[PDB]
Formats: sequence, structure tokens, C-alpha cells
Amino acid sequence: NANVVVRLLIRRPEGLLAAMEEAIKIAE
Amino acid sequence: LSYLHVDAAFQQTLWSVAPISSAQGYLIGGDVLRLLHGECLTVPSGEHEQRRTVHYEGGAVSVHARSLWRLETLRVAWSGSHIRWGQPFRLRHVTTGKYLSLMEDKSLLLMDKEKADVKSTAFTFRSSKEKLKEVDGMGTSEIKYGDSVCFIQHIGTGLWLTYQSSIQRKAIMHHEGHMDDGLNLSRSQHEESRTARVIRSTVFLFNRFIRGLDA
Repeated sequence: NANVVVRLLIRRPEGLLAAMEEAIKIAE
Repeated sequence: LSYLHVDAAFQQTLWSVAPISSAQGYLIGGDVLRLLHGECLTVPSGEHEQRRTVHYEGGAVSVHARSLWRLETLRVAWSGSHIRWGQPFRLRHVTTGKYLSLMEDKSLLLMDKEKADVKSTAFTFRSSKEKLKEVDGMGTSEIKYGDSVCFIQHIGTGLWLTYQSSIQRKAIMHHEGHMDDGLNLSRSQHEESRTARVIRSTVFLFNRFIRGLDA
């Protein structure tokens, strides 16, 4: 199953650490 | 295919394949060939225009690089068929890449890829000098190389190829002309076709190299 899910996780994709850093001080 | 930068990705893209070909010594479409007489068609050498007129003479050039011409039949699919007397070509001098650009009033020039229309430079083969249509197969072996007398009429003006009278016995456009315009043919081999495209790719970089650094 570990093979099958990631193959179906490339057919649609969804920098992450470039994006999740910007919300690390997001408030109101 | 991205949006025009082709690269392997996680999105499929369809690919409509199209064929080209599938014997010995027949005009199969796509060959790089000399155009013999019984002497062959040349282009004036470099180191001396940027090679734009057209000579037609013997010498060692028939053993050498400049005398090399490549047919490009209009059909994208199945261009590697045999060649019958009348389907057209857009001839090309392969060492510089210039097309055999013709205006029969002006001259028999060598322009770039702008003048390569279906009418401005297309020629054909006619077995007679009288004034007188598709299959998607690997071909009907009409013309041979060594045993063939061929003659050419331009499509765009209808004029016919004959020679005038360092030899500049120049091929020109006329109506009747001579009776010894007798195009015999010889193919060029594998690596001789290979070296020619190597030279042209160098000059399109090395002159591009030289022009850039002189800025």
C-alpha cells in the first residue's frame, strides 16, 4: 500500500518550508 | 509539454505519432545528394557574398563538401517514401542551410528560411521536357540513382532548368534551354551526410561566438 498511495499522490501534487514559515507568526 | 519547455512531469500529454518510412539505389525522400550531369551543382566557396550565387561545374567539389543538396517533400507524414515524377521538393544547401531561393526574374539566390514557401522555391521532377496523386506507403520505386535522366520545372514560375554559356556555367531558368541538362544522381553516404550538418552547426555557433564577443 505504501507504493500505491504515493503513486496516486504524484498524479496531482497537493516551497512548503518557505510557506509554512510565513504563517508561523500569523495571528489575527 | 509545459507552457513550450518540454520536460518529464507528473501530468500526461498526448503524443500523436506519425510515420516516415519502413530498397537499394532509389530516390527515397530525405536523401542528401549530389546532382550530377554527365559535373554537379555547386555554391561558391567561403573565405572570399556569403555564398549566395550558384555555380554549376566539375572539379573536385563533386568529391567535396559544398555540393550537397537535401530534398524535403511537402508531406510531413511519409516523407520517406520513394519519389515519383512530380511531387515537389524544397531543396537546401546543407553546409550553410540556405534554401535554393528563386525569383526567375531576379536570380537563383540563396536566402534564409523566409523564402522557403510552397511556391517561392519549390521544384519538381519531370521525365520529359513536355509540359505535362497520393499514397501513404513506403513507396513506389520510380526513380533510380545511376540509371535516370531527370529534368526540373519550377512550380512558382513554370520555367525550366538549363545552363548558361571558377567555371560559371550557371544553371538558369528558361523555357526550353539545352538538350543536355541531363540530371544524373548520386547519393552521399552516412558520415558524409553527418559531417555536413556538423560544419553548419559549428558556423551557426562560431560566427555567433565571434559576433557576441566583439560587442
